[PDB]
Amino acid sequence: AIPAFHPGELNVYSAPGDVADVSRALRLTGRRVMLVPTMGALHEGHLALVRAAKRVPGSVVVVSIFVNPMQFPRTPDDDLAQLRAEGVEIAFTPTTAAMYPDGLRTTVQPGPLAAELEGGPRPTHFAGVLTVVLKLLQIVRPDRVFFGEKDYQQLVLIRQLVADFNLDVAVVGVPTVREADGLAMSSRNRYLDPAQRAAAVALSAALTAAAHAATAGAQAALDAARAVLDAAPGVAVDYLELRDIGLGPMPLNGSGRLLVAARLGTTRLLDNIAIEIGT
Amino acid sequence: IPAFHPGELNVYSAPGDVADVSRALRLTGRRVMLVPTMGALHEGHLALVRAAKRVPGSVVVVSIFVNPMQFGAGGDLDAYPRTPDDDLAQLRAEGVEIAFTPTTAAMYPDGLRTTVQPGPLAAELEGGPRPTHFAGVLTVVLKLLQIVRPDRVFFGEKDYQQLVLIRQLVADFNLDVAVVGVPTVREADGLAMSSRNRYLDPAQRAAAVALSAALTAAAHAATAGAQAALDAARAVLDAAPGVAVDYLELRDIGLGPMPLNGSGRLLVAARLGTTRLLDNIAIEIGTFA
Ligand SMILES: COc1ccc2c(CC(=O)O)coc2c1
Ligand SMILES: COc1ccc2c(CC(=O)O)coc2c1
Repeated sequence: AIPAFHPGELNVYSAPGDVADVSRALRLTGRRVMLVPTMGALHEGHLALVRAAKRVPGSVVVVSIFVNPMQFPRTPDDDLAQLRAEGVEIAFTPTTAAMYPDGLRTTVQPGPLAAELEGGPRPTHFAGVLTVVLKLLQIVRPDRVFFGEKDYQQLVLIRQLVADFNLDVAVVGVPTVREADGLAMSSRNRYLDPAQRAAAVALSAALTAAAHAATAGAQAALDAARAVLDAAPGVAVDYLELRDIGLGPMPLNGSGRLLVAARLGTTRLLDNIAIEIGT
Repeated sequence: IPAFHPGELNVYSAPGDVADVSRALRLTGRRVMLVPTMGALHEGHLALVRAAKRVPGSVVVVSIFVNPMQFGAGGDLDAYPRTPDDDLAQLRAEGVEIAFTPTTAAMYPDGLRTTVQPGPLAAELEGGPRPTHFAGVLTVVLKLLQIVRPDRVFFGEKDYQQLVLIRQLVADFNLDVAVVGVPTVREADGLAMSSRNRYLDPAQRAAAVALSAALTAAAHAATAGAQAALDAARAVLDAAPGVAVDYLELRDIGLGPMPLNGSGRLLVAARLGTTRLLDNIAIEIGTFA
């Protein structure tokens, strides 16, 4: 006997079998299930994942909120009021024991991309993320799953998961939401003192400088970015990397993605941007 | 969807094709049964198929795919028996409606990239000296489950450690599938069926009944307790011609980090010349026996 679903309001479920039943049962009524997986502490970035999911005709929106200890802020009532306010019908808020009842056992092993870039400082981060995402996919069985482009390496790895395991979901990447000066929305931004928040602008400045310098080629794009980062105090750059769209080596011409990460005090920030060489 | 002819054997080599047909069928009410195999089909595989057929309103998908990922390098893979001619003839004769026979290229377009990493059970027993073996198995079973999306999937108990790890896969990744273990079909003398029985010469074939004999002996000796079960099994194996034991182990039914209570599984693995043979049996320690 299917758990109660109240159409047009915010239905919260902690039990994975519950949301699974509501989901299956809604699919059959003709709704398309959309999954927005989050760690909670929601900001405008998350509301844009939600918004893109609501505009699918016939959509019902599932937002998961789960702090995944496997890969690594806890505003629980706030988060729900924020989803209520977006017209979201399902929140899935499992516990750690419910997600891992047999503890840590079978896990996803990422390919070699997971040892690069963000995988430098956090070599197990992505195995934990893929493990949890695969689980949510199997619990919710969404037609579409939504991820920010902010975490670009993470999005590419997800697409690799989906491809490699023959998963039957569409992965939608949603452009980064940004503050008025260009800073990419992040849970972390709140830690920045004013000096830091000031210097932080350099990351988005540098990328967009590069995207525009790139009619003059790859080297000019990279040199422009480096100069802008070099103009910022207290910004310790961990990498600045132009890659192909899939994150393999950057081709000679054609589409690319430029990524950067840097520490400002104890806070690590990421940003990335589309790049077209000689275009 | 591509052509589907009911009541006939339909063969698909594209994952998209069987996936499309699977889903159309499931949408019409039928329940999808998956029997994953490596071909060289014998009577134990037919018990799987039969158990699948007795699930009502089912359609049976049998996959045949020699998965290169579960093979340790040098020669085992090339040495694997392949008889797609017999295999397909048996499936027709059983009334199986769908065979899925993928290419390596279709299953691994990017080579090894994302994979399944088994829990700690995968390094024990068969996985000890074959440390990548079960990662290979779990990865293709997950992919098959995702292509086919069946309601139930069927495995033999002969490869007991495999079935347990698969149950682990299914629970740990929250897969929407019921796993059915099917009891081991045996030759008239007790020899467990295996694609690899064909590698035993007449003398080796005769000696081989030692495995199932040791085990059914232990299973009866077990009212006298665990040392008695284990020494009965050992004594039978010791008296057999050219049976070299690699392990004989008594474990909990989940094989895992529990001690044995009164219900266990006794597992044996032994070499007969170059052929490696597995068998195992349910054990109840006495009072439960
Ligand atoms: C859409 O713009 C964004 C920006 C960030 C995020 C995040 C995580 C973060 O806080 O780092 C999830 O979705 C986002 C979407
Ligand atoms: C049901 O009995 C069996 C026995 C063995 C097997 C096998 C493996 C093998 O051929 O070695 C696959 O399915 C079986 C089913």
